[PDB]
Amino acid sequence: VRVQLLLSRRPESVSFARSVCGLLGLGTWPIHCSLKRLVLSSRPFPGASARLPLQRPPFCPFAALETDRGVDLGVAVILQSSDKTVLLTRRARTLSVSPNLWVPPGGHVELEEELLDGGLRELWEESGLHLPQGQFSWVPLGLWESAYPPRLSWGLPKYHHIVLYLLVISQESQQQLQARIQPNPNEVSALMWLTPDVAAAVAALPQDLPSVRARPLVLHMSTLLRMIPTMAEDKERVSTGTKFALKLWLQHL
Ligand code: EMC
Ligand code: EMC
Repeated sequence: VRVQLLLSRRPESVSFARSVCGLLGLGTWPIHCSLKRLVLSSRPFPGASARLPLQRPPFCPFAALETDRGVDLGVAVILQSSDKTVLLTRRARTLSVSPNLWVPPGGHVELEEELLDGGLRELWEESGLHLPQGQFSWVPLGLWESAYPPRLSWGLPKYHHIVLYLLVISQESQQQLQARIQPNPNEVSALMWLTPDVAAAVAALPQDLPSVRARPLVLHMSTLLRMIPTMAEDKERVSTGTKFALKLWLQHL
């Protein structure tokens, strides 16, 4: 699944090297979009279902520079409990493409699947939370242009995504939710729940509560506030897009 821009009134694919953010404008708002092709435009259009914030990290490789590939599309899910807490997942210790990142569960949008289905699935592929009909609302939060490797300091970029974060707001408690959680060891090595105050801190109490059966873990604010390096390194920290997402979640509240 790819990404197109309505700069005129007739859409076009984006060339990979180009900053989507730049073509539409560190951030731009509101951005009108439809996922059905993700379509983006600074201007409204007949198809569009949401007006969203689009941001890039200050270290974006494409904004710096201003081709057998294109601009992929990812989805990631911010799952809020009845208790106003959100789930994060540390990516599996078992390596390859961004290991030990705390990120919300997410990944490639499939091909022909709707957005909520990509989220709700990716949630399930990682946490094994299946959400029962009528026991959750959802709202799209925003759009985040990213790369692997993250920035010029780590290499020229291979991957180029637009990530759409969803907020899935459950009517169930964290107790009730954590109960029926059954993660996949191969995809995630740790799960945690964030309060607003901890999220507020991460986005902008010295320790928060398993690693993976289920060994308990004390994650230290130090870790959760760790910033991104210049020189590559796979150290346990919270990704820059997740920070954008969590900021957005707080705006929502
Ligand atoms: C020039 C605003 Hg991404
Ligand atoms: C499907 C919300 Hg751009």
